[PDB]
Amino acid sequence: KKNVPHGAAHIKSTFNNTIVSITDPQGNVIAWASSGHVGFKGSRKSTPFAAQLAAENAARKAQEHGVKKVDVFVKGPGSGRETAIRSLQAAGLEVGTISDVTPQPHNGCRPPKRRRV
RNA sequence: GCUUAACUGUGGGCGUGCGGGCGAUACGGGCAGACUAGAGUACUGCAGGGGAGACUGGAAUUCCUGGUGUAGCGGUGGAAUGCG
Repeated sequence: KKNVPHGAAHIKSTFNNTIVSITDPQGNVIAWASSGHVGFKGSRKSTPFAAQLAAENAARKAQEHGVKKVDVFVKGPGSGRETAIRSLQAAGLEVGTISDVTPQPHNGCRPPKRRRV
């Protein structure tokens, strides 16, 4: 295989789930673990417990590829931001730095309209 | 006065008007005007997302291109449509 000394916790933290993609500094997701990856789907995909489970599974894969030092790259808001953060902290990946990597269309494109249920 | 009354006669006021002559010049108005407070013009600056026209930007989205890289992603109160 290979070893990644420093990783990046690219957390696609959708309210649906926190896809914790660990990425080498090159910019390649060496592995990822989401709520479904642990086994959480539907509402359980969006439960806070799924967040630390996904983060911990990703960090276990990180150790499996010898990853210890990771800076945290959290995407948009979801379920279990700080939860996945201290999961990664408690799973062999120290926090390093936290960065809210969220897209900012500064009054740009048009989305769908809305939901009323 | 009609027996009274109803009713009729008599004369007034009334018929508010119009027309003609005569008057007034406060006001309207007409004429001749005049004045700048009104209005309109200049000078000098002040606010600018007032508009129009021509040029440019990248966020961002999606798609497309090359990767790494997974069996999940998104879906909802949950689902199942949808895809991998």
